[PDB]
Amino acid sequence: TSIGKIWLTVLFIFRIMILVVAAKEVWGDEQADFVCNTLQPGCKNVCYDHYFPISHIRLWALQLIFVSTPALLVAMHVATYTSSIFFRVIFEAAFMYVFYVMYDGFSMQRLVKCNAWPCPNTVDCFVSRPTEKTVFTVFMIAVSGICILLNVTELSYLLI
Amino acid sequence: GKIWLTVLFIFRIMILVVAAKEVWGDEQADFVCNTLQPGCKNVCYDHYFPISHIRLWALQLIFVSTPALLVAMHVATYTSSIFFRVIFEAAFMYVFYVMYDGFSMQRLVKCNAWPCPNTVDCFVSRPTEKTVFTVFMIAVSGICILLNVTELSYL
Amino acid sequence: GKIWLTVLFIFRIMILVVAAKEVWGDEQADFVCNTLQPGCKNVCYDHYFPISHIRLWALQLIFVSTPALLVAMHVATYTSSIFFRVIFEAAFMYVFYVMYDGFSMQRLVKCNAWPCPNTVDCFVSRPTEKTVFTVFMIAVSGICILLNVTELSYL
Amino acid sequence: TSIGKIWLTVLFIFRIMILVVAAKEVWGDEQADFVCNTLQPGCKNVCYDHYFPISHIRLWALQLIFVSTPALLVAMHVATYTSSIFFRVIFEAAFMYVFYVMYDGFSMQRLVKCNAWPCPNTVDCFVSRPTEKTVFTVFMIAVSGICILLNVTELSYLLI
Amino acid sequence: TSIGKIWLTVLFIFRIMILVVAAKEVWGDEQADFVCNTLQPGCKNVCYDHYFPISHIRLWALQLIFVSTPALLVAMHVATYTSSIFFRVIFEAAFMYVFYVMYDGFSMQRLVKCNAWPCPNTVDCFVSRPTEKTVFTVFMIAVSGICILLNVTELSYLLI
Amino acid sequence: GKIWLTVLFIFRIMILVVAAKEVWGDEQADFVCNTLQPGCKNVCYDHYFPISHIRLWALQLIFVSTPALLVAMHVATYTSSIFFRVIFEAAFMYVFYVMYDGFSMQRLVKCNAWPCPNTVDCFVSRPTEKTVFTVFMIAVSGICILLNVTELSYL
Amino acid sequence: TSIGKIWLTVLFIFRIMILVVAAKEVWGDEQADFVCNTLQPGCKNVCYDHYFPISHIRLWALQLIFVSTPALLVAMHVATYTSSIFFRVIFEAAFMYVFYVMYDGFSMQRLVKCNAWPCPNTVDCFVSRPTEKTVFTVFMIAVSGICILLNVTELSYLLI
Amino acid sequence: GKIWLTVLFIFRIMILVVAAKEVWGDEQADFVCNTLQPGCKNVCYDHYFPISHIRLWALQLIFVSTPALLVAMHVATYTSSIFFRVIFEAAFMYVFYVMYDGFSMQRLVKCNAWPCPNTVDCFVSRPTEKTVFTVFMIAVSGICILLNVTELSYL
Amino acid sequence: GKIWLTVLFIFRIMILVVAAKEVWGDEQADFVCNTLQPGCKNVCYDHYFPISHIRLWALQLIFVSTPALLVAMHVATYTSSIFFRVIFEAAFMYVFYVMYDGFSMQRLVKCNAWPCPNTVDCFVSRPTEKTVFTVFMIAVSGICILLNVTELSYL
Amino acid sequence: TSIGKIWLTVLFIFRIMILVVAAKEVWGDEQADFVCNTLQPGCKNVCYDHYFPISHIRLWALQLIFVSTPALLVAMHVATYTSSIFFRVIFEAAFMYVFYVMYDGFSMQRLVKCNAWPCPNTVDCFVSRPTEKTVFTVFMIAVSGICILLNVTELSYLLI
Amino acid sequence: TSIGKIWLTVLFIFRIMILVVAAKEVWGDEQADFVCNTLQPGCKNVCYDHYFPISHIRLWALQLIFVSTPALLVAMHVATYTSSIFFRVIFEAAFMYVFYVMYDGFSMQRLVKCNAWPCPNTVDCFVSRPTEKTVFTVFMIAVSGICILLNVTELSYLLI
Amino acid sequence: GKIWLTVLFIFRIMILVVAAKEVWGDEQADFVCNTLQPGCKNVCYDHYFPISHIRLWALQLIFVSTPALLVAMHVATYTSSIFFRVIFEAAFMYVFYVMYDGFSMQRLVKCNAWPCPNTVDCFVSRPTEKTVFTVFMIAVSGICILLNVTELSYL
Repeated sequence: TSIGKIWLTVLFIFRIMILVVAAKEVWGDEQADFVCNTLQPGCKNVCYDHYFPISHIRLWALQLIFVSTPALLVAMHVATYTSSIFFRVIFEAAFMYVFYVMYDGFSMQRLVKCNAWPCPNTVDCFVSRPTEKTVFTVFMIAVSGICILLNVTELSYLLI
Repeated sequence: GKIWLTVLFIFRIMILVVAAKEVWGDEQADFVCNTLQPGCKNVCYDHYFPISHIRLWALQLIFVSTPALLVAMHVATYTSSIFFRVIFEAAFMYVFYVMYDGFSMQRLVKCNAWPCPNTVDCFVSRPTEKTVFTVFMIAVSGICILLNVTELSYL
Repeated sequence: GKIWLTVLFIFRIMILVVAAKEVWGDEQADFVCNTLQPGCKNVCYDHYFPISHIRLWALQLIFVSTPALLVAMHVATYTSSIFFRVIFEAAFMYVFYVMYDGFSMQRLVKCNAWPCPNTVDCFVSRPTEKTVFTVFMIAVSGICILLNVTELSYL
Repeated sequence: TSIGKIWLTVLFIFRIMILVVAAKEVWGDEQADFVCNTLQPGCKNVCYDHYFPISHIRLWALQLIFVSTPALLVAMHVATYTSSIFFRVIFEAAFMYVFYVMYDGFSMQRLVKCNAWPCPNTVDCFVSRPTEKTVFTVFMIAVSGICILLNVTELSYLLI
Repeated sequence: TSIGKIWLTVLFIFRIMILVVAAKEVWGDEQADFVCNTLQPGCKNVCYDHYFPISHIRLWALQLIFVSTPALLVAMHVATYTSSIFFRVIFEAAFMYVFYVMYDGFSMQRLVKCNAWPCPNTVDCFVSRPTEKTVFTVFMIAVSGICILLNVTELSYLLI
Repeated sequence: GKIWLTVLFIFRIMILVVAAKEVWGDEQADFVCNTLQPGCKNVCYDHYFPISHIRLWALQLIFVSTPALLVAMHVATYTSSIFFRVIFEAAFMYVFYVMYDGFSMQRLVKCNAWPCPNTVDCFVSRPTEKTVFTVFMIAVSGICILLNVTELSYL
Repeated sequence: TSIGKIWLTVLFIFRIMILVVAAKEVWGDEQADFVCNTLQPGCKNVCYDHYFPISHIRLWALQLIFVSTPALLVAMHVATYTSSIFFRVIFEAAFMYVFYVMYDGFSMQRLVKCNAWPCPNTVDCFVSRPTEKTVFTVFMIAVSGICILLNVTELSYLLI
Repeated sequence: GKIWLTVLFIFRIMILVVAAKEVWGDEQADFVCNTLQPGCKNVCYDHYFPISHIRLWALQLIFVSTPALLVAMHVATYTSSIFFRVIFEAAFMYVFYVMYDGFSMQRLVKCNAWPCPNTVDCFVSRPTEKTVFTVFMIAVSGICILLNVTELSYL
Repeated sequence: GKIWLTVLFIFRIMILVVAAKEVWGDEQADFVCNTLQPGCKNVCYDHYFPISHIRLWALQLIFVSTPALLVAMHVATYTSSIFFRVIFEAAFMYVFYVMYDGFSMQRLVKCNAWPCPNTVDCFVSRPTEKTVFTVFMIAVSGICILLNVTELSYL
Repeated sequence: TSIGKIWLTVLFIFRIMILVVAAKEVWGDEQADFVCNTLQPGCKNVCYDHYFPISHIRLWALQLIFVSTPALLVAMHVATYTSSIFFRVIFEAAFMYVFYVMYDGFSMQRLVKCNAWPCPNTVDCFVSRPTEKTVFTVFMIAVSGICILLNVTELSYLLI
Repeated sequence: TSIGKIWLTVLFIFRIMILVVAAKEVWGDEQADFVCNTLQPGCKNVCYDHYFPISHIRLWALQLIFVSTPALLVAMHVATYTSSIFFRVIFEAAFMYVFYVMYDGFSMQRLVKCNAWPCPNTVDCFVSRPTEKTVFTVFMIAVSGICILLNVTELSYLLI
Repeated sequence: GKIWLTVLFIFRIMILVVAAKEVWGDEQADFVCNTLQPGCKNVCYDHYFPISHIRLWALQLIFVSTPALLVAMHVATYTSSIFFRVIFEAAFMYVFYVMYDGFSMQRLVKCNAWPCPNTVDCFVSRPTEKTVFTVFMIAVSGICILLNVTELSYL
């Protein structure tokens, strides 16, 4: 109802700044910060790929990428608007579906045990600092849920 | 009033920058756990430093720069935006004092986390600075509260 | 038509940035050769990763942003600039598929290079992502081809 | 006498650029460049905190921060001027007092011997490259002394 | 013939972007990525200085530096033009002469054997990733050859 | 005259940038002292490299870009600003030649500092480049002197 | 039948010399020669104690000790003879019972996987050279079986 | 009686030899203290293993083979030599049980000695054997006591 | 005949002693497997050196000094003791040649055992000697066979 | 009084066996078992030479050597007897004097702090297992004191 | 001339004791004491086998072995004498021939440079303490030369 | 006279045994060269310790127990055997003093051998003892000379 387009940009910018702080001074290169109790070359890297196929940061990076493309299409069409919202919804929903099916959040595995091939046996791989992630997520998740609801609202109003 | 808020805002930003980049840095790497047991250190971190000071304060400025944007958007709630700007800035203090029990920085913590074979001496690096920079980043918050309380109450 | 080209162009740029900076990174350092023989790893790199994906795609965008500049210069050849913009973007795909035999990222390669005393297990790091980001950076190319084929043929 | 406000900005910018070169390609992360002849976890970090409580760079960072706040207050008052100078003096004096009482400059301890608790005994901790600091300081000190005198001058003239 | 001044700037920008990607995500700090089969302090550094006196990146950096100075002189003379080209040619030719006499390209030694003084004997020093250099070069060379020919062309036309 | 000064000024800036960032770098870390005695290397640095070339030249450009700012300030002394601009640029040469005894870069120095148990071989890294870049950064200074001498004398 | 007392001493001496070669130039300090794929202090020692409570060598040492005591008692009684045999049998039988119930021979675990407390997880501990043990055993076992049968024979004859 | 004493004497000697040479060995080296603090291990030894079992038993056989030599010397006190031979052999048991609190061998001890930064896990090696060999070397002592008590009392 | 048997017997003993103590030694420790994978080396031992030469020959002299003791016992079968003394000494040769495929000592073996990540170069130490000492310890056996064949056949 | 010559040989043999067990399975190569909290080549060796100039074992070795020479002289004179005792006393007294002035026993420094030249500073050197030495000593000392008194007794009786 | 059989046994025993001291407290396990400036598994072992095929100690061990067999044969023949000398000569001559052709003595390579296959290149392998070998040899050589001459003398006298 | 020779002979033997086995030991391993250059230490040994004291004295007793055997052989030259027994025992002193410049043991030597990059501090271990044991093993020699001089001269 016209207020929506405000809170969308507010939460958009907010989620962006959070995504920056996350990627920069938290996640970080996590891996390196991924301590595998072992001595078997590739055990750590493979356990990481196994339990962190697509890191949270780059999922969210892609989330904002794809879910800022239709809103850019409209800007070109001017100088389909409802369609760009529909997209802006299902994408932001998709990146959430893949998230929950992958990491089974919102928690953040404190400790993982990997039995990958290089690894001689089941070894204790430690995640690094994961309260300060389980969280950021939360925010990056909640913000997405709201950003859904507002877009669904506008979409529904425009079908009236 | 409105002047000193923006002054201390920019001031706290600059302080926060210097803190994050030079003082704190990647505190972890700069964290020395007397042991040899993979993950004792990292866990003893997430225990004694769940959310680092820098990433609390980043969030502080974020959430406490959000209401001030809503007013600039309505101009195609001000008093409400202040109310928010207060309770957030208060909350980010509450979580701070309940968590770290400041304003002092623990020079040394002893961790008996599960990975750790036993109680081990984990050293923090450069706690004196870190304290100073909290002291500033806290005092500034207290003041920013007060000025918003007088502005809000006056109106 | 012209719109979706620029959209997917900027899109592929952003994808390429995230890839180069966060995903790939300095892949090498993040490359773990089960051995202890100086240069076994590096050689086994230049064998199985002659030109990294990032520095192919950097060149892709370069060469496939060159014809589009000639037209802006003539304005003190357009159809020819498209023709180029196609065959380059096709070439950078040909070299890709002939080289790495994608679209999948080899999880593990076994190198018997000269420095290596024998066949040794060299592990690649994080191939799943890397695959995903290729899949996007390839699909985008296929589309960018098609749209230029319809635009070129139409004219 | 109107020439003062020029040389203030000149020396201000000069000290800034010097502060950059200092922090970036000299001091650096000093610590790391702080070689403690030992093998006792935390001996180096504690000796460092003991003998470098607030590093020179961040003292000076704070110096320019606080001593560019009143000069910003006036810019807001326009769109008290003498008061902003008084502040601009006593602060720049304060950051000098704390400096001399802390590091007893202008020299720069080439070598320090630390008997902190973690350290088993008195150990030789080495500072890293300290001619190329003892100096920069000098400059960052002298510039401050001048920047005092010019502000005291203006302040005194304005009391006439 | 007026088209020249276009393709010069095109190839100039192109070579620049290539020089960036080269220096940043390829060459890199090569050295570090220079594996000397040894254990003798300074053997690697000296073999490097011996076989890579002036790295390719900084040769090319200097190439663009010197070969963008006359074209800047003219911009000052306006607010000698043929002379600035003559320079722009012989310099770009010089940086090629030094290149071929130094590295005997366009190839890129995959492996070098160094018998420098620190080194106890002839040791196998490995260059790091050199298909992905032998190349970039190629480009940075070919572009230079073309950028010569176009400038020689303009120069010759202006002598008519 | 005034033209070639600014040309060579910007030129020397670019040279200085490349030197500081790529050639010199953190020279220290790139400094290999044949020993095992904590602080032998660092001291042998501050002995044979008191003020690195990069941080002399940074200061050179600073002090020799200061007088040229005073004139832009007076415009709400020019000849005096030149005189300064000469004697500084001369001084930064004097300290250079008296200190390092250039223009050559010492390939290898032998340090018998106190931490060092004895005379030890400390290797410098990549002295040939470093020499070249001094040669340019020195020649440029000599020229910048001459042009200011002719401009100053002419007036 | 009088020939027995010969072959007893023959096989006794034979088993002794074999026990020497075993303990000296085979078993050895086995442990040290017990490679636990790990890095967790005490994992190897505990896995060893778990899977080699009483090493083979010292079982056999004790075997010959106890099973040369009655045959010494008789030598004192002279300067009960059947009783000393009965003992000499049941002991040599006992040291075999404990052997088979402990190591489930005659094989010799080439590789053992230990999940002891110090060990972070199930880790691959390697036994060292175990064809050249599985064997010696065999001999030290077979010899015992024969040394039983001969003593049982004499014992039975003397009950007639 | 006199027979079984010499039998069990020679027996306990052989047992003691095997213990000292193969089982115990240089126990220390075979002692694994979860730490990295020079002397934590050694001190935690002298605390939990003041006098090793082998060097108690060596002394046991020494002192309990001394009276039996005096009688062979008088023959150029026998009952007195037995009395001694009893009280010594009893004493070497008393010190054993009061010290180690056997007959079991402590599989694992946790030491908080001064050198140690904290309580650390020190592992003993091969305690099961060591127990067995004590069990024999103790039982033998108990018997050697009894037989001397019956011989002494009988007389 | 009987003389030269005892001569060559004592001779082969001395040779065997020097071999076991100085030449072979603890061959293992003196065994250098180009790898870093716990147990690759040990397994590659038990594969390529199931029963070391020293502990075959120890057994050779044992079993081939057993029949010669039975005759000294019967004297409170001689021809039978020779027959045994032959077939044993023949057997210990058969197992040798079928196992190691001598008389040469493999300078270098390449092991792809399970622990090993791949085929790795395991070096043997000092194979030339070891060969020589086999050559003697084998030739001696061949002769000791022949003399017993002539003595046995003659009778 | 004739009983003396018995208890001398008894205590002589006793002290010998104790000296064996000491040197073999206790002292050992002590050094190696001498843990100097440092990383400075020669600090440990020099601190050892400083605080253990002549190890206890070799003092006692020499003690028995010299104090079994006169008792051997008499055996040659037969195939001066009082003189050989006088020697046998003053020597055994000498080796005790040097002992007490050197190690200030009977205790055994658990921990020593060495500031020798190689050592950068006062460092904590740890002695290895010293209850099980402080002791043996005791015995090797007491036995000497008795062996004195018995020889002094005989000597005095023979002066009557 | 009857004096020969004395000096033979004298020099025999002398050479034996020298051979003991050599093998025990000099040569030693030399290898270990064989420092190859490298880091390439097997380079040291192969260079050793290359330049020390049969170590000096075991050549000499074999020398005394073979050259004490005929002198034992005669002892059996009694309870051919000239033949046993002839052997005793040619053998002791043989072990000298193999020695000089192998090690080209009497010197003792202080330093050897090995280019074996495992070794990446020509590497500096250091022999350990070789004055104190070049020597012992000398003695073990000279003694052999004399022990030849005396046996040749006796042999010649017995051919008269 | 003849008595005290054999006394001091056996005495010097026992001293030599204790020296070789416990004091000196494998001196090398117990030799600490402040460096990291393969073979600097070993060479600096053979320079400052060509023939170790133990292996000089072993030879001393050998050569100075050889003449005393010739006399026992002639008994199926005595004065000549003494003369030899003197000049040898004198020679083994001459080589000692000319070589090591005793009687003191060099606590510390500084080696600039070829392998060594420079002059490096090589520490000797336990020189005080070693001195003492030389002092005895030398004094004994001086006496053994004197007694043979009086015996030889008297005759």
